Amino acid sequence: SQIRQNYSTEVEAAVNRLVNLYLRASYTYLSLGFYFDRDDVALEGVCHFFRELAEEKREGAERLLKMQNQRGGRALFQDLQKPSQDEWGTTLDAMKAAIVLEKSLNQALLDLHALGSAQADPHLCDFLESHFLDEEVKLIKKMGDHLTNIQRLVGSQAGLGEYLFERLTLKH
Amino acid sequence: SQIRQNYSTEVEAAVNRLVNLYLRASYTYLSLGFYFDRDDVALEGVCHFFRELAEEKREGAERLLKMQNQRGGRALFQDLQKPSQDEWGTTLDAMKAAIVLEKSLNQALLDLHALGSAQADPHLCDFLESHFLDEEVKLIKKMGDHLTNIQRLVGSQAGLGEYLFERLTLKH
Amino acid sequence: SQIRQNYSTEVEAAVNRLVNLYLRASYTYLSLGFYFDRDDVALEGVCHFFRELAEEKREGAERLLKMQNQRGGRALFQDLQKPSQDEWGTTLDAMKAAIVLEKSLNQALLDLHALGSAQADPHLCDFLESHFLDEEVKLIKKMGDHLTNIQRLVGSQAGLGEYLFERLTLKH
Amino acid sequence: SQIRQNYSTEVEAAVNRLVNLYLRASYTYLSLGFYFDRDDVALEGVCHFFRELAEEKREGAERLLKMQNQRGGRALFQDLQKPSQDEWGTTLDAMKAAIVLEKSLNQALLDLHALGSAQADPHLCDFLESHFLDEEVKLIKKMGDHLTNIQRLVGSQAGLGEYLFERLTLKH
Ligand SMILES: [Pd+2]
Ligand SMILES: [Pd+2]
Ligand SMILES: [Pd+2]
Ligand SMILES: [Pd+2]
Ligand SMILES: [Pd+2]
Ligand SMILES: [Pd+2]
Ligand SMILES: [Pd+2]
Ligand SMILES: [Pd+2]
Ligand SMILES: [Pd+2]
Ligand SMILES: [Pd+2]
Ligand SMILES: [Pd+2]
Ligand SMILES: [Pd+2]
Ligand SMILES: [Pd+2]
Ligand SMILES: [Pd+2]
Ligand SMILES: [Pd+2]
Ligand SMILES: [Pd+2]
Ligand SMILES: [Pd+2]
Ligand SMILES: [Pd+2]
Ligand SMILES: [Pd+2]
Ligand SMILES: [Pd+2]
Ligand SMILES: [Pd+2]
Ligand SMILES: [Pd+2]
Ligand SMILES: [Pd+2]
Ligand SMILES: [Pd+2]
Ligand SMILES: [Pd+2]
Ligand SMILES: [Pd+2]
Ligand SMILES: [Pd+2]
Ligand SMILES: [Pd+2]
Ligand SMILES: [Pd+2]
Ligand SMILES: [Pd+2]
Ligand SMILES: [Pd+2]
Ligand SMILES: [Pd+2]
Ligand SMILES: [Pd+2]
Ligand SMILES: [Pd+2]
Repeated sequence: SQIRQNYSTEVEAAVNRLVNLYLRASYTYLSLGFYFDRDDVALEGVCHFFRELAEEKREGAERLLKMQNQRGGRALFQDLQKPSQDEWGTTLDAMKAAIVLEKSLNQALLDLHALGSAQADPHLCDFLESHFLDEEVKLIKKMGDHLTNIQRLVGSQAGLGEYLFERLTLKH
Repeated sequence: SQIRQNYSTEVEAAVNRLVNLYLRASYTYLSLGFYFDRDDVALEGVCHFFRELAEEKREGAERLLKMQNQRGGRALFQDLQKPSQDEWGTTLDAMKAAIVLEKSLNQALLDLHALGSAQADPHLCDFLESHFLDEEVKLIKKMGDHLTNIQRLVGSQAGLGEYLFERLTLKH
Repeated sequence: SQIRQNYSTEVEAAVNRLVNLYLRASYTYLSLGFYFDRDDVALEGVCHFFRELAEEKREGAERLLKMQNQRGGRALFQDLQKPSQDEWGTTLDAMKAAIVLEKSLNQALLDLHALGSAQADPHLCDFLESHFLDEEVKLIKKMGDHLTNIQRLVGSQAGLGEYLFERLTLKH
Repeated sequence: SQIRQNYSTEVEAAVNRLVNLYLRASYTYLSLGFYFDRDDVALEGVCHFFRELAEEKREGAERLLKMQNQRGGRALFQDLQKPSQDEWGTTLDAMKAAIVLEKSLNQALLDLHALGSAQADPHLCDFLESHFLDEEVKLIKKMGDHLTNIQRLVGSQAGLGEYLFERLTLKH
């Protein structure tokens, strides 16, 4: 009703879904974090790497909402799906689930930049690049590096490898 | 399987529900915060009072989970219901919805302390008192005080009252 | 004649017009500022909010010219139209005239980014995004917020509302 | 004979036994500490983690006695049973014996809070909660976490695992 200019309804709706994907990502990381803090799991380095993660993904969603408000859009919130798992297995399984997760957020950012361009919205561009696409590429680089390291501490000594990985790379 | 001692399954389950109630409260406050930041609402003092709120309720849920982990319990997460409203009306409506909200969290804390006592769990007691019941009583006091003030800037000059309330009590 | 590379004549000309639109905006804000400093208007908070404004819009035009020089373009200056009004009415009227003004600058920035893309000029992109489109979106957000507040101090007590708005939001 | 008020003889006696259980725990940890300092055992990280332990359990017993004096009770001391073992085996065996030990102290604290409530002694409550039950829950969490880690450095490489555990988690 007042400051909205060159901010289409389809972008608005896609921004709304992206906030939902970020908060769900936040929620996943929170679950991942408390899982590795369990007394029969107990890997503190892995718990805080995920905490953290949950914060980043939560700041992602906040940065989006505020942007949405800046353009005269309207935040609409939906239910947050619970994380896809209750137990997360080993640091390896967990780090796979995170990369799957960040890859899908990256894809959603790309699907939305492709919408920005097709909607003559050069400023969204721009906001997504300067603020999201970059972090996302670095992060996925960092997780891939971790995965490569866990995978090399592979076999036949799974317990020792996780212990050392968590002691020597994750802690903190 | 290891450190769990005098931590019943019913307490575990009730702790799980309480984390869910706290995160839903967090989510509500996030919605409330971005609502008052809209360009056709624009009350910054009210937006940050809610931000804040969302943090506190999120720290509440974290303090519970960590406790749950300390006792050898197991965090179980469920879907988070979206906030009960998409638009929150005036500062008055919003501050009513918050008190309704904090009252129901307080009741859930009480229902759980009544379970702690009936489950011979003197330590939960204790954790809930030293950490939750108190904040909750102060907070509800602070909101009631606000409500009494908004209600006195009542009629016939609604716009002026909200402006002054937000300038003189809420900002910041 | 020397460093110019991938800088079309149509972009040059549009950059020239945009500098003119920015300086005219500067001039408008200068008039707005001295108006509210008149002894029969006398609202100091509103005078310096506009001063300020005039500076920003003047830095906008300078940033454009220097860019134009960097690309080997040639600054061409035209007459500056006097502001559209000699008296600016109330803070409300004035804040409407400013938003109309900043909206039209934003549109001109967009018309020029659409030209940058259609002229295979990825660097202008880029310069406009990193430096102009963003400030413009924040600013229009800030003015819209003001307008919403003035409009809520609406009726029947116009004098009191402006006084309080200027005391409690604009000052300084 | 003077300040004693609402402090039953059965509580007095149970407090006396609890001091004895704490000092015996202190004594156990002292033995555990000097065992791992033996030249054919030689694990310094494990020796100081137990020293420490012995101090905490000794401060536990002191905090109880002083409380007992505050209420007008009378400290009665009994013989201290020697620790249940002369050699403590591996860090794993030792960390099992400690958890068994702290669990039984926790149970005794609970048996005594159940006595406090059944003796209309709201202040003991209270003293046990604010000062003992909590430390005990954290500590058992910390030991369980250790055990889970030792158990994962399990097989077939017992020597390496203890060395690394002691180097990377216990030291110091
Ligand atoms: Pd609007
Ligand atoms: Pd943790
Ligand atoms: Pd950490
Ligand atoms: Pd952690
Ligand atoms: Pd941490
Ligand atoms: Pd933006
Ligand atoms: Pd882009
Ligand atoms: Pd671009
Ligand atoms: Pd860290
Ligand atoms: Pd367990
Ligand atoms: Pd805000
Ligand atoms: Pd604030
Ligand atoms: Pd705010
Ligand atoms: Pd704020
Ligand atoms: Pd606890
Ligand atoms: Pd209690
Ligand atoms: Pd109590
Ligand atoms: Pd604040
Ligand atoms: Pd040249
Ligand atoms: Pd002035
Ligand atoms: Pd000023
Ligand atoms: Pd001024
Ligand atoms: Pd000034
Ligand atoms: Pd440039
Ligand atoms: Pd661009
Ligand atoms: Pd200023
Ligand atoms: Pd006495
Ligand atoms: Pd030693
Ligand atoms: Pd040590
Ligand atoms: Pd030592
Ligand atoms: Pd030492
Ligand atoms: Pd006492
Ligand atoms: Pd108690
Ligand atoms: Pd130490």
